[PDB]
Amino acid sequence: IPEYVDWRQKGAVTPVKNQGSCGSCWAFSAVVTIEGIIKIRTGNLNEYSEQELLDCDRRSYGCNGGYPWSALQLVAQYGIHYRNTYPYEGVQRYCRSREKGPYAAKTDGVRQVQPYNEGALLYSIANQPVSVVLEAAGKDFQLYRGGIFVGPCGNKVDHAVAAVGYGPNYILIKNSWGTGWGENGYIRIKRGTGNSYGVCGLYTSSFYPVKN
Repeated sequence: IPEYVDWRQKGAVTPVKNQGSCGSCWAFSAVVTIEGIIKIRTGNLNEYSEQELLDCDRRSYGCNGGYPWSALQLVAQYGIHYRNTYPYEGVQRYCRSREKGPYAAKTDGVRQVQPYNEGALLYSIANQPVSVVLEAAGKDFQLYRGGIFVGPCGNKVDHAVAAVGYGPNYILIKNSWGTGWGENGYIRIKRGTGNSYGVCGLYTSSFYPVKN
């Protein structure tokens, strides 16, 4: 794999969104890995409804938390709608997935990269934008302005974001806290420290969709 990966360059990443006051990070995170994998296969960059996953993921907890994997599992068993077809409302309603017609897209499965392994994660990212989790409940992470983030950080992962690339000293991550946070909505956390958990527990639970 190259020394530099940035799925944006390849036009596989949609603008940075703001989840507002919802614990729907897991949703935003999953939706990103979907918009990218679809771009890689189709060649068309589309935005998909995170609201759909927010309302319909029964294994998650709507705006009170959730899991990117179960959300991706829901897109491999049914599919997902366009974002404009199921606009984000920063709140959890009832699943309105049958009031919008067929799914704009669908995947064929979900896989979990080997946890606690920087290489394995890096390998996956090199192939497609990957969903990952980290510890965000920290003044340091919270107030991040730019540059390679090193912490201080804990491995008490409580936030789901999307890894859309990497460099020799970091991993490019797309957050869902609006473009006002970090580097225009993005953050580059440092890699290659020897810590299994990875800075902020970034190597704890990584998933990605499988599309043919």
